[PDB]
Amino acid sequence: LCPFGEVFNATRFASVYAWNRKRISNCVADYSVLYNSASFSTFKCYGVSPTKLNDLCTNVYADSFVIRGDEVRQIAPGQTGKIADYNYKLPDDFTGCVIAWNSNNLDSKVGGNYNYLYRLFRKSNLKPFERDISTEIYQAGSTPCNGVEGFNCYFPLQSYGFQPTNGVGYQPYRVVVLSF
Amino acid sequence: QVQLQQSGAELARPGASVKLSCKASGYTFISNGISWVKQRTGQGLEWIGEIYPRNGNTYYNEKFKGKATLTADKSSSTAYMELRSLTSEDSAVFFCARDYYYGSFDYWGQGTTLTVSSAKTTPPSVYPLAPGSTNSMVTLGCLVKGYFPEPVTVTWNSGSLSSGVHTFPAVLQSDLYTLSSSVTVPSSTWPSQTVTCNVAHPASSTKVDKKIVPRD
Amino acid sequence: DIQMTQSPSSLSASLGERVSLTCRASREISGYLTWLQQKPDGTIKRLIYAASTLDSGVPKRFSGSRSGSDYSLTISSLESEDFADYYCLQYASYPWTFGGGTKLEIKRADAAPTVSIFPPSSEQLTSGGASVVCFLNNFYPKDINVKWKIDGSERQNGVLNSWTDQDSKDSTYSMSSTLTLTKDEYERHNSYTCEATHKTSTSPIVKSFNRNE
Repeated sequence: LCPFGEVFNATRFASVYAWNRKRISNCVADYSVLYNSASFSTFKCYGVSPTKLNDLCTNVYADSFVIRGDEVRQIAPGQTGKIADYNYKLPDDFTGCVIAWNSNNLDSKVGGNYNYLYRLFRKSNLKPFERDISTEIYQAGSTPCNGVEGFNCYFPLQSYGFQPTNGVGYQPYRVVVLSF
Repeated sequence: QVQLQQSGAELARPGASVKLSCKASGYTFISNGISWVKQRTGQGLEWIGEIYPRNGNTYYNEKFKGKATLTADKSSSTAYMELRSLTSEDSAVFFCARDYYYGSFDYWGQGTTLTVSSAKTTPPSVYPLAPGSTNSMVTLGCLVKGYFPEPVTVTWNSGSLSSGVHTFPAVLQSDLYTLSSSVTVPSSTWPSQTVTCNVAHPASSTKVDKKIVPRD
Repeated sequence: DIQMTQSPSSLSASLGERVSLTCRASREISGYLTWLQQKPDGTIKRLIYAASTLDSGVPKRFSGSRSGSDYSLTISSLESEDFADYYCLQYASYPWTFGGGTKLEIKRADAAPTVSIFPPSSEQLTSGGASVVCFLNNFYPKDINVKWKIDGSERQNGVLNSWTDQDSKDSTYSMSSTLTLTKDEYERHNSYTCEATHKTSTSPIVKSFNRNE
């Protein structure tokens, strides 16, 4: 029996820029129990059908992180935006499922939770399944930075602002991507 | 093609605020910083400040803190500079320019001339300047007094006289503009042949022709 | 803060002459220096960036160099289009700062002005105002002094002066000086005199008229 309970029920989720990966190998799992569960706001399967998930194969990958509700769209085969370009990219030939659920009750705090980070600046886009965790100051213009933070010399990581009374689009959503 | 298109020439009253625009097209607006530069007539260039449109971060020259406020609009790919509590000292040309990845400013807007004045549109008074009274050459003139705003165009004989003409830049006198123009021609041609200054003030739609007649 | 000290502020030169303009940075700028040219119409064009890199569409007579904290813009042989304003600009640190500029003008022989005095027109006198105009034309160099007198005594208040740019024909300067008085103030005096003092001579060029002539 697969340790999916460790992935979906972990108290702490990773920041999207430092997205967590957990490989699931010699075990059995009931993929249709998760699909019809009234716990997930999103369960989109690309390349495979969510009905025939049990009647299929290999090892599985479970990537997890937290993003804004209006960024759940970027976790798809051919998307653009700060998260899809600089944080987590799924290939066009992606075979797997993107799972998400509102975690406002868990990851928002009175006055704001700023512990969840995303990459805002980068000289280049990420390749599918690439994890970038470097912290190099970004030279936004012609003035050199010299490793010193200042105007147009920005740290690449920024904090999300998770407040409980935010609208659904600005609320935290826990994401689990299963790759096959 | 990369282009920065600034707002048209602007007139504002003292104490008032103005909002200048700098439209960027031919590249992705959030990629580069947009900076502003002030230049008073006959004076040097002054760095006002810069805005990075992607995050809205700004940096100002201490002399322009409070006076100017830079904002950006990702939706319309347009940069803005709001100038507050306007005084005659703020009358200058304002430029926007692009702070590229390397090489400092690569492209520049055309400029926006700002005039801070309480004056109303007034047509000039055109006076002839004839000698009171003889050399081989005679200097004649044209006094264009008390108009607003600038500019006026001055010609002599509909533009046919174009040698020995000096049109002076306007000076501010009693909150209105005044300038003069001189023309030097042979004495054998004046007053035998006619000499007339033609003055046009576009803003008040006035076109005046003053023939220089000798004094009595 | 980084102060860019640009010298000379003004420079007179001839065609084919070799000229160098300097910008001293008050602190280390590591070659992040731009040279700009402003033409008399106001158009700005970048000549050099990174202290020595020539921009595409800039002629080869232009070059940038650096000794220590002194950055130079050299024009190997001056052309007609080169008589313009030059500014340096540092971009090593925020706030970016400009040098004070260099006005490059055409050198020519000295010339005294042709002085002309004009009484107020009859038309102006009907309006209640009286301007007395004096032209000081085609002189070199630009430095000149004008003095007004009324019945032999200097009049320092009510005077406004205006200067032209270098003449396209002969490279001289001209200047207008205007004395504004009311029609009543004008009608109380007889002689009005404009005197010019210029390096070309120790004695002033004097022009006068008498009101009812």
